[PDB]
Amino acid sequence: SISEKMVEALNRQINAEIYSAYLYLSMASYFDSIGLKGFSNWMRVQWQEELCHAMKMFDFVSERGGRIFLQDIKKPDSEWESPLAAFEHVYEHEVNVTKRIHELVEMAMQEKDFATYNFLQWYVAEQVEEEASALDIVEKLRLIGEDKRALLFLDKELSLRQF
Amino acid sequence: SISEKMVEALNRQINAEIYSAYLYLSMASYFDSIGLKGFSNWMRVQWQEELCHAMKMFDFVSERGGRIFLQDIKKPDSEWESPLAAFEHVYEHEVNVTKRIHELVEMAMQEKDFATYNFLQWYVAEQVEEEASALDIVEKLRLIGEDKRALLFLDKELSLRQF
Amino acid sequence: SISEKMVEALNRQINAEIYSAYLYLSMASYFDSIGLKGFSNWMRVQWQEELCHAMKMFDFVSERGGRIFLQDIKKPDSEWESPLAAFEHVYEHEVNVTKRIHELVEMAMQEKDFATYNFLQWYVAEQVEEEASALDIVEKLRLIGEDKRALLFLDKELSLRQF
Amino acid sequence: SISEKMVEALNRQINAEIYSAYLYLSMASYFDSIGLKGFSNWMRVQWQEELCHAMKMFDFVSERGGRIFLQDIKKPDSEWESPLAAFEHVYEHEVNVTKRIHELVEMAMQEKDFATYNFLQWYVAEQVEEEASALDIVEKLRLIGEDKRALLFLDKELSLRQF
Amino acid sequence: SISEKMVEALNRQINAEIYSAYLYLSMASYFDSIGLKGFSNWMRVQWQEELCHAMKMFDFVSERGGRIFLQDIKKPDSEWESPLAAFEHVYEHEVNVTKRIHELVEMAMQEKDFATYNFLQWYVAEQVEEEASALDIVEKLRLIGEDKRALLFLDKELSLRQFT
Amino acid sequence: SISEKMVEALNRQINAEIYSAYLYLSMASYFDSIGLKGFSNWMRVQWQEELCHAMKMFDFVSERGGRIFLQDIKKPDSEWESPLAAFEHVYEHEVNVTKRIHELVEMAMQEKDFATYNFLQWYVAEQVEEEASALDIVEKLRLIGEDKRALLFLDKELSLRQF
Ligand SMILES: [Mg+2]
Repeated sequence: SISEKMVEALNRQINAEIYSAYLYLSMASYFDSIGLKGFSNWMRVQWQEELCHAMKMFDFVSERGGRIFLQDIKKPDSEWESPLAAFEHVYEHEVNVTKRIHELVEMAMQEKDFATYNFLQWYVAEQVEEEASALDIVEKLRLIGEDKRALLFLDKELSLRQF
Repeated sequence: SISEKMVEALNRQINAEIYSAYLYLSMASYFDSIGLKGFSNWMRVQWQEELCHAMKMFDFVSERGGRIFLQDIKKPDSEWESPLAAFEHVYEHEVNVTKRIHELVEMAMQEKDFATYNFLQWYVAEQVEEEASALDIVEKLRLIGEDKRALLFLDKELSLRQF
Repeated sequence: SISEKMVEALNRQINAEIYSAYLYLSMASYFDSIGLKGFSNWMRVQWQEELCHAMKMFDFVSERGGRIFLQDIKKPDSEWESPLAAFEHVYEHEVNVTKRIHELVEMAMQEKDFATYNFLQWYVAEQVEEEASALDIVEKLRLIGEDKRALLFLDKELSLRQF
Repeated sequence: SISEKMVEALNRQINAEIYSAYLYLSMASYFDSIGLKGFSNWMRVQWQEELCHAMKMFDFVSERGGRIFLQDIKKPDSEWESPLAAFEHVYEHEVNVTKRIHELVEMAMQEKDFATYNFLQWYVAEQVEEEASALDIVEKLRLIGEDKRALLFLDKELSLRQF
Repeated sequence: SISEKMVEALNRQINAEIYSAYLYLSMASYFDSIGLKGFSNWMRVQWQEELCHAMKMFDFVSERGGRIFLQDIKKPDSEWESPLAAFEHVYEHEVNVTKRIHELVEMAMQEKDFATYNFLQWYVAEQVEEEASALDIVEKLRLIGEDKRALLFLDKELSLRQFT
Repeated sequence: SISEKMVEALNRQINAEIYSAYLYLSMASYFDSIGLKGFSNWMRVQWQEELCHAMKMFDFVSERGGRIFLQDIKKPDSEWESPLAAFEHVYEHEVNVTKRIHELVEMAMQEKDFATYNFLQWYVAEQVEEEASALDIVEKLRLIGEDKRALLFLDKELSLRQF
């Protein structure tokens, strides 16, 4: 019953959400390279959490009787200017994923692929948090600015991120 | 004491109530194909419920004495143009069943078969809900229309109905 | 993945399974007429049980993307020579169903439709138990023969079946 | 509000229920003598039930204003050929008492004493079970016939009746 | 389905049942003003109960596909001579109300509206208990006479009624 | 003690509280006649509550010895434009009755009838919640407006109210 088109559309978003994780992981290697262990953890946990959103979506596609192919994965950025510049790339990148989702939500309703539509809600519900929690840090990394005292303070705060 | 005409007239309503149930069963399959689980549930429970009407009357005919001969069952309509359409066909059908019963009611008067009269008062009452519950669900769909979000909101509501 | 060949073959099983139920309901009447209240009970439980064997399949097919259409149900044989002749029709009918199932399972391997193979193993098991639950009682009714009392004893046993 | 024609016709039905009670009580005596405890149990129970049916009407008459007088009660039969014949008298009398009620149902329709008509539907819906239980047993005693071992099985199954 | 003539005829009985409530509420106020709390309570319970009968019927109309329209309610009697005259009024009011329903029970049969006939059979029973309750009290207020210590006994006996 | 003027002014509030209840009931009929079962609930609950605001005061006047004369009640509005207009009429109406309480409260200060001034403080706190709960709704139906989906979402929410 699921459409040929939809399975294709979804297959790009599985293979995109895997790219998200591979990116954040690179950011962990960057935050590992400038001594920030909490930021490393936050990303290390982000890398895991994104992986599971693709796997939730992988499973769904297999449940509805669609076949999942996996295409190659691009080289993520290995370098940034500073912590603030990394989180500006995060915020921007999740906002692009936010719209990439809203498109599937539209495709699902145009086809009346209801089962899919309800399933995607979880990602419409999720992204609000990923956007807002990115921005919360982006605003703060500006407000803190060049002071290292407060940067290491926020470093420890993000070390306690789990799941 | 129970007349031969009654036993014939009833065996037809037992038979009719089973089709009334089978008809609801197919709508379930319909609503599954167009992805509406709660609309299907409603049907599932309705199929079950009408099947108990048939048994109620099955046992009455046996207790009263009459012998129950079962006729073959016709193939129900399997497709409808929209959910709205579907339920309009349901209302009409139960209004039709309301007629057949009100008839049997007068046939119990005009034979002076009081036992049967009183038995059938349940179905006189019962049908007041079947009409009303099905019309409420029609009205709603007309009021909703092609806003498919408002369709799902009601799909969930009908997902709750329980036996 | 489910091939159309299976979705057809299964819909036939469903429709045959529902006829199974409708047949015992007819026997429950028969056993109602001649006044064997446990024998009728036994049937009313098998009507119900066989009924749910059909909804198990219904949910599977629907859960797997196939489209379920409900065909016409044939009138059942409604009179038998005796309790023994009744129960010999049950045995031979269930021997026809047992065999009808093993033809599906073979198909399910040919289609390498493993999902359906495993789903059908429950129907294999449950036919061993209906074949032998029938033969326990066919044999007993012969052994009992025309002894009125034994019959009434066996009746009282059969009235304790609940599901 | 109640009429004197209606009050009068009721007191005979009360009377008539109490005789039904005495009659049955007299059967319990008979079934005692020929050495059947289970038919004595069945009778002693029906004795208590018929007796309660009258009181239900007694309280209704006293609730309606009317004054209840009690008349002398006839000697009930004391002897019967067989347990078979001793149930065929019960069928015939509970057939006559149903009839007796249906009259009282008609009386109320003419006088537009909807209060009484509406009260009597208990008895219309009750008397079904009274004719059926009676017939169900009547039919079984023909099937058994001269098998005393089966008579004592049926005897036992009628020993479990309560309240 | 449901006739126009019924939908108008039932909206009367709603109002009529709502008036039966307002009456019985104003009979409490009276008993209140002469110090009887048991008699007051009985009416306070009844006030709800007939209001309960009203909302039962309001629902049946709305269910059957009819529009309900609520008229203005008449000012009820405020005073009586005694307890006995109060409860002779209650017995006489319910008997008129009971006939008012037999009218609907017949009018239903006429329009072959078996769904209504059925629904109304509950009131036909119910009103049997209204008339018997009131007449049970009326006969008790006669036999008592002016025995104001019998009066206060019977007062307490009616303060054990409860609505549920 | 209680004054003649204070007892006159409370019969007015007892009789105005009832008209409020009768008004809310007639709004439950309006919301029923356009299919909104959650809104009808909300009005029925209100109908009941306001009636208990009356009886609370009905029992205070009787407790202080003063009499209760019950006048006739005006026919309330039957029809409205929309759900928004139906709740704009409610909000204006409860703000009339509030000001009306605020005049009585004064009447209690003026005359040094503190046992009443006290009693009424309960209405002074209540009307805040009567006005606020109405105003929170009035604002929502403007924001919603013609989106039938969100009309039905708000409808469902109201269906849960209970006292
Ligand atoms: Mg993401």
